[PDB]
Amino acid sequence: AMRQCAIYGKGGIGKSTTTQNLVAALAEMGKKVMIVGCDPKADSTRLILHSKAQNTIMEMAAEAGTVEDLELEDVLKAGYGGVKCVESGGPEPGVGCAGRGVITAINFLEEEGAYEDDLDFVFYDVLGDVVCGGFAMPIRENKAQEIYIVCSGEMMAMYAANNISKGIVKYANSGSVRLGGLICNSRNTDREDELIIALANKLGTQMIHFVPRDNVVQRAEIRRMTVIEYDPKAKQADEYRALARKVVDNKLLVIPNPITMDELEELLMEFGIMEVEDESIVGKTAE
Amino acid sequence: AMRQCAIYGKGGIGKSTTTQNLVAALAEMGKKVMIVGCDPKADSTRLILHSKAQNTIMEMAAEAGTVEDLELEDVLKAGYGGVKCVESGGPEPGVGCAGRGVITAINFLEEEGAYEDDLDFVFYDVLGDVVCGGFAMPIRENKAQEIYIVCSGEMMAMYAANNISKGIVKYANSGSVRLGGLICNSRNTDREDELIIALANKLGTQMIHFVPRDNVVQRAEIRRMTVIEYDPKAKQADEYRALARKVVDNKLLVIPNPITMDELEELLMEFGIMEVEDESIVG
Ligand SMILES: Nc1ncnc2c1ncn2[C@@H]1O[C@H](COP(=O)(O)OP(=O)(O)O)[C@@H](O)[C@H]1O
Ligand code: SF4
Ligand SMILES: [Mg+2]
Ligand SMILES: [Mg+2]
Repeated sequence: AMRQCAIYGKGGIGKSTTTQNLVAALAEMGKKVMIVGCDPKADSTRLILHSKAQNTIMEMAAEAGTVEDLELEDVLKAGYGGVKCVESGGPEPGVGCAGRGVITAINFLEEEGAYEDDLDFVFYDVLGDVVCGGFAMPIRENKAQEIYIVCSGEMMAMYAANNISKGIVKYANSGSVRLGGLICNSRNTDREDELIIALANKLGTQMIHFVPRDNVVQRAEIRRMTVIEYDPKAKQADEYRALARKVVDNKLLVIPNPITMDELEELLMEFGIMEVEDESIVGKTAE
Repeated sequence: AMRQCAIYGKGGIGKSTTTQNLVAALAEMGKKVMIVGCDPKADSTRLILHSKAQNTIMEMAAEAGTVEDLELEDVLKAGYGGVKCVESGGPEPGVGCAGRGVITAINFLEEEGAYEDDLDFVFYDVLGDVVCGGFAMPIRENKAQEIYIVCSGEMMAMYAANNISKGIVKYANSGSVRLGGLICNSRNTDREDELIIALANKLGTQMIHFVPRDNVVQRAEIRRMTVIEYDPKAKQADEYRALARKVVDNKLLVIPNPITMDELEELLMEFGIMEVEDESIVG
């Protein structure tokens, strides 16, 4: 029972933060994890291990020349709750695919054999920013089965999810890639709550959890580490833990179901967030 | 002497918009422009067309099964000012790639003689949200000369510019790719004005202009139209008009010179934004 989980989600939402704390519980619980920070953007492995920025496979492969010279012991960095930390690393810019990058990390890791051990989980942290080859990798490759879309009360977030869905679709008909559900993060939005719900439903999944916005977090980060770690007794902690059980316990893995644009348009409209439109279109006060 | 520029940057700043107001000025300004939407995220073409969404090639292609089919018309939509509007087409979700996607467009445009008809400008609607192999193409495949990053006083918007810069480099040595300036799209940040400048310098370029946040913007948007088209007699309308001015000229085409993280951090330190960092790490 070693579960191979990956998150997606656009960025700027909180994607990373969550997945970490979210692990932190998963640890407090009594399981074993290893985050595979596939985010160029975010610091998939930061709160845990406490250093602002870890070394990346690339950057290492970099300075040594090839995965060869990459001795595990350096890439792999022991964290909180014996938590697993390896940063895949972002493509040299202007030049390179993000697929190959990550892939590498995997063929590395499988090869330097990390997946072995005892571990309970494999958390691929990922960019839902744009669903392209590079990203579907762990998908396509089939290296991640259980996928959770970090969602939110936001039109992009919305949008991502959907692509990250067709994402899945293209392949589920192939292997075992499946979607646990979304995870509305709090964005103070009026009716987020329902909104995310509308999706999942529309889609074919649930909304595993919903994350309130509590200063504590912020306060947690600013400190460079988990919220768990900050004040396990803090409310939000139980906030997270929940989701942590929640996931363990998921038995709702599904072959998503992409929606139209249109449809997406309505919901936004309906729950009121993408304001109604008229056949105005002109003149500018000249009418 | 048709120029091949292209705008880049992070999604969610208005790029597509500011990009689009610009393109209009050029028009009010006599210039013959064409614009190639190569962003999956945004409204690249639109506001020239008053269309809910243009039909992308790669999207058009699919229908026939081939592009060899795809009829120019079907693909080149003529918007206000006579702005040749074309939209690349997304990276087919989960399976496929952007570069692969942009390309297709370009060949096809040349191949149908898009690039003739006496042109004054061509804008590439790019997305540096993550500049990888394939958001570089139009670079690497030297079809975009005149680069301008779109920035704004914020953490990843900047982060990216740098990166997006690093792109230009690589193709330094490759030659023919130079970064015009930046354009700060104000986010009401209290030292923005200042900040972006700071980058620019540390970077080694000029922040050509600083797009303000005049609600007269949206009011157009919401009408699927350019500020100009809208109220042309508008504080904003000039502001865009001032940008095309500075742009049909701007002769300082730098080779960038990228900064380090802390350098970066720092700036954000400097303005308070990413103010002081605590040394302690406990609870
Ligand atoms: N095409 C997309 N695919 C997946 N996620 C998307 C997409 N568009 C938006 N989302 C998310 O929204 C953000 C980018 O959109 P945004 O910042 O609004 O765009 P723009 O500059 O065109 O207005 C990213 O975090 C991205 O992941
Ligand atoms: S596969 Fe995707 S991320 Fe990689 S280079 Fe192509 S478009 Fe960019
Ligand atoms: Mg984040
Ligand atoms: Mg925009």
